[PDB]
Amino acid sequence: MEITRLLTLYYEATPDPQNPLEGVRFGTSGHRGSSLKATFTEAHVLAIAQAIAELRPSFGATGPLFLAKDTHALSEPAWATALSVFAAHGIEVRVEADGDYTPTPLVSLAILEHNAHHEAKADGVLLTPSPPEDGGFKYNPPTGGPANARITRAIEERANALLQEGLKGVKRLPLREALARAKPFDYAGLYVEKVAEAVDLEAIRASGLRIGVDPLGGASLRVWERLAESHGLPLEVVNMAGLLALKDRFDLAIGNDPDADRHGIVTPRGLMNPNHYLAAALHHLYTTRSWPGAKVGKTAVTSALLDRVAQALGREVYETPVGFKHFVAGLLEGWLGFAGEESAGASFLRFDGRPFSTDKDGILMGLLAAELMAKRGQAPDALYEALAEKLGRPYYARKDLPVSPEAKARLARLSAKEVHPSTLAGEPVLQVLDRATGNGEPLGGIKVVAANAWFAVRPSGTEDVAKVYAESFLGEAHLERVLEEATALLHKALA
Amino acid sequence: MEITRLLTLYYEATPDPQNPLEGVRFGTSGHRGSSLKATFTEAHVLAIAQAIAELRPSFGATGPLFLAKDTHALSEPAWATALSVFAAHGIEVRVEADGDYTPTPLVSLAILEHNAHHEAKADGVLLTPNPPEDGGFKYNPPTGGPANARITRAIEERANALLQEGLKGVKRLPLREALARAKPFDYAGLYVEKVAEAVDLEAIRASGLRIGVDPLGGASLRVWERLAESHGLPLEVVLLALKDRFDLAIGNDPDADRHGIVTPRGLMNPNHYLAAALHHLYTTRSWPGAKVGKTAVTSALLDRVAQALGREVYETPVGFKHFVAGLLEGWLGFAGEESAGASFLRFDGRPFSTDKDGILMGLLAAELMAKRGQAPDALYEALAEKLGRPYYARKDLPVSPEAKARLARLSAKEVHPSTLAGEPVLQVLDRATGNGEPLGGIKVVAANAWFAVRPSGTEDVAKVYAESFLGEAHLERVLEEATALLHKALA
Repeated sequence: MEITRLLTLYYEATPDPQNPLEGVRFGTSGHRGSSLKATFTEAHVLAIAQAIAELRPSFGATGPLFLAKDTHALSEPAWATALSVFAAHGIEVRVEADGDYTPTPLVSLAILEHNAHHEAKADGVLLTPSPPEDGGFKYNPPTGGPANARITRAIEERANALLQEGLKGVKRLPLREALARAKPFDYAGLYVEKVAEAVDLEAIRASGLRIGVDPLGGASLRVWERLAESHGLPLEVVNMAGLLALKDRFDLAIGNDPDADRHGIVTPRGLMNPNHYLAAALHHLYTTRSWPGAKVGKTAVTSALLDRVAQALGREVYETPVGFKHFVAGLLEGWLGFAGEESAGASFLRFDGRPFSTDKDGILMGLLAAELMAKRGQAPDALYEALAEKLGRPYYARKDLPVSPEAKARLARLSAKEVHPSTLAGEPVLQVLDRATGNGEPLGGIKVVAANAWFAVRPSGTEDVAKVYAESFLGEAHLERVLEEATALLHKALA
Repeated sequence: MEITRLLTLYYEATPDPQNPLEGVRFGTSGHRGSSLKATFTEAHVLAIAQAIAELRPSFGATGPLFLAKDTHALSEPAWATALSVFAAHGIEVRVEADGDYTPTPLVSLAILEHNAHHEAKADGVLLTPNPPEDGGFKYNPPTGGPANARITRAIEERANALLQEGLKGVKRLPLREALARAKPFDYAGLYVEKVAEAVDLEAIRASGLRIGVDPLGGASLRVWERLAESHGLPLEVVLLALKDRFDLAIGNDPDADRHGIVTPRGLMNPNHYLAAALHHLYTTRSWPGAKVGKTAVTSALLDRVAQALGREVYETPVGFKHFVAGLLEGWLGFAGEESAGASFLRFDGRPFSTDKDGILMGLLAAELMAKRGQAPDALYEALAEKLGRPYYARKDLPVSPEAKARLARLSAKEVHPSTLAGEPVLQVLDRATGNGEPLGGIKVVAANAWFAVRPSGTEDVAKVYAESFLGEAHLERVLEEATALLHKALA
C-alpha cells in the first residue's frame, strides 16, 4: 500500500481550501508536493493546467505545447490530467513518441528549435518533482526554460482562484479523446541530431575510451541508448548519480536523476563533488569554445572556484540568486556561455554561440565529461585537481539552523546593513550583500565575502530554518571558523 | 511500470455505455475486470457500491457492512471508492484494524459471528478478483457466503441502470470523511479465537511437526503470523512453495479462499487433497446427518470416500454459492470444489465459514498429519488404492461465436451416447443431482469414468472435464469421445 496508495491519494485526496499551505505554490521549481500530504493531487494538476491554458496566450505561446513526464510515480496521473485539459482547450499537445518518458532538457531543446523557425511560439509542461516520491508540475515558456517569477506568480494566482471556486471553471476531456488528439513527437530524435552541435561527438567516438551511463531508472534511458547507437559512441548503457559507483570499471561513468536535468560523474577515484565537476567542465569549455563576449553564470551559493577559473581565463562572472531561471535569458541571448548551480545542474551554449538548452541538461553535462577526457587526455577529476592546485582548493559546507517561527520572519527582513562584521575568520570583509552582483536582484538572505572565504544565509521556503552555506580556500579548520562566526552572527541579528 | 498505468486507468477510463461487454457483469464470482480494458473502473465500483447500498435492506442486511480488500493493486482504489459510497449512505462500515488486507474467509466469519448475536444483520463487500492485471468486487449477504443468483442479478441490473444514467444517482463522501466514519475491526483477532472451534489446534501444537506457510504476498500474511503466535503453532510464515524443508507447507491465493498443500513429495493435486481432507474429517468429526457437498465437476473419488463412510453426497452446479445454505443450516459438513476451494463445519455442527477458507483447509492439513501420523498425500494414496485411483483431465475447446450460442441451448437430448470409453452409460445429466437445479452444461456418467461439458461465461469456449478410474490411456478415450461428441452436437 505504498505506490498504490500514493496514486489512489492523488485522485482521492484534495487540498484544504482554507489551508494556504496545501494550495498551489508555484515557485522556482514549479509546484511540488505529494498526495500523501494532499499537496500534489488531481485537484492541483487540474487547476495549474487550466490556468496555463488560459494564460498561455498572454505569455506569448500560441503554437504547440510540449508535454513530458519523468519516471516519478505521481507524474503518470499528472500527465493524464494535464493532457486532458489542454486538449480540451484546442491547444496542439505534443507527447513522447519513443517511450513514455522525456528528460527535461529534451523539452527545452524542442521548444527552442521550434520558436527559432516558427511564428506561433511553443512552450512546455514537465511533470516532474525535480525527488523522494512526490509529484511536480513545471512550466517552461517560449524561452524554453524555467518560467520567471512574473509567469509563475500569474499561474499560481489563477490556479488558486480556480481551486478556490471549486474547479467549476476547469475544462477537461476524457483521457481517451485527449490521447487521440495528442501529436507524437520524437524528442530524442531531435536531441541525438542537434547535440552534435554542442559537443564534439567525433572526438568521443574515436577516443578509445570506455564510457558507462546509468540512467538510474530515470527518463534518460531511450535518449542515451539512441545517442550510443546513432553516433557509434563508446558508451555502455547499463541500467545526481547516487551509487553509480557500483562499478568504477569504466574510464568514466555518467549518472542522471529522474528528469535528467542533473548529473553525477564517476571515475575510478569515485563520485565527483558536483561543484568540482562544474569547475573542471567550465575550464574545458572556455578553453575550446569561441564564445566572444560570453560570461560565466552561477548562483550566489555556487562555488567560488568557478569565479577563480573565470578570472584566470579572462572571463567575467554573472552571479544571480538561486534558481536556474535567472540564467535563461542569458543563455537564450548568448551572453552566458556556461551557467551552473551547486546543485549539480548546468548547461552551456553550442559552438555556434547559440543556445542548446535553456534549462539544466544532465545529458549534455555527461557527454561533456566524455568530450573533456577525450580532447584533453585527462580525466575530469584530475582536471579539477590541476585547478585546485593552481587557483586554490575549495572546502564547502552547509548547515541548517532551526529557528523560531518568529525569527524566521525576522530573517526575511534582514538586510546587508544589519550584518556588517569587519572580519570573517581572520580576513577583512570585502563585501556584504543582499543583492546578486550580476542582475542586482534581491537574493533572499545575505552573503558575506572575503578574499579566500565567504558565507551566505537564506530562509528555507518550506520549514522554519535558516539555510547557511559556507566555503573557504584555506582548509577545514578555517571553514569551521567561518561556519561558527556565520552561526554566531546569524543568531545575534535574529535576536 | 505498467502498475501506475493500471491505477491511473482505473480513474481515467470508463465503460462504453453502448457495449454490454464493458458493463457490470456480476456473476457467481461478483464483478471482475481490468482497467486496461475499461472493464474494472471507478465507474464500475461507484455503480455497484451504490447498488448494494440501495438493496441491502431487501437483501435483509440492516447492520454493519464488512469491507475488505486483497493485495491486488486495483483493490486499493476500489476499497476507497466503495468506502466513500457506503459511508455516504450512513452505513456503519467495518474495516481492517490490523494491516490493510483481509482474507475472504475472515469476512465470512465476521458476518456469521455478528449475525448470530444481533438482530440487524450484517453483510460484506470484498474487493478481490485472476492475474495481477485485474480486480473484482464481490458481495456476501447475511449468509456470510457468496451471494446467490437472485441477489447477484438484482445488483447487476441496478448497477447498469446507474451506469446508463451517468451515475447521476451515485452519492458519496470524500475519502477522508468516509475514512473518519469507518469503524476499525480486528478480523484476524476474531478468526484466531474461533478457529480453535473448527480444528484441533492443540494436536498441531504438540505434533512436533515443522509447518511452512507462504501467504504468497497475499492478504493472509497477518492471520497466519497471529495464528502461530496465539497458539504456539509450529508455523513459519515466509505455488513456488517448492522449498521443502518442512514436513508440510501451505500456500494461499491473494484473498486466501484457495489453498495449496506441499509435502516433500511435491504439490498435492487439489482434488487429491480434498479426498484426504474429507476422509479425515468424517472419521474424526461427529456431524449427524451432514451430507458431503461437491460440484458436478469435482472428483468422484470424493463420492467413493463418502460412500465408504456411509455418507450421502450432495452434488451441485459449479459455484461455491450452492453450498452456502447447507453449510449455514448444518446439513452439509464439508463443501469442496475442484478449483482448490473448500470449507467445513465447526466441531459442534455450526458454520465456521460459509465461503471458501484456504486458511481453514491449510490448518486442517496439519491437524490431519498430526492426528493420523501420516501426511495428507500418503492418506490420498491409501484411499486411491482402496477405493480407486482417479485420473483427471481438463480441456478448453474454442468454438466459433455461432457454436457458443448452440452450446447454450445444448441439453441431455443432444449428448446421449450408449457407452463411454467401452463402458455402459449409467446416466446423462443437465441438472444437478443434489438440488436439482440446471447445471448449465451436460454430464455423462459411467461406472468408472464421467465427463462434463459447460460453456465458459467469459469467452467462446466449451469447458470439458473428464475423469477415469481406469488410468491414463482410458482418460484419453474419455476426452476424445467427449470432444468428438461435443463437436457433433455443435456442428
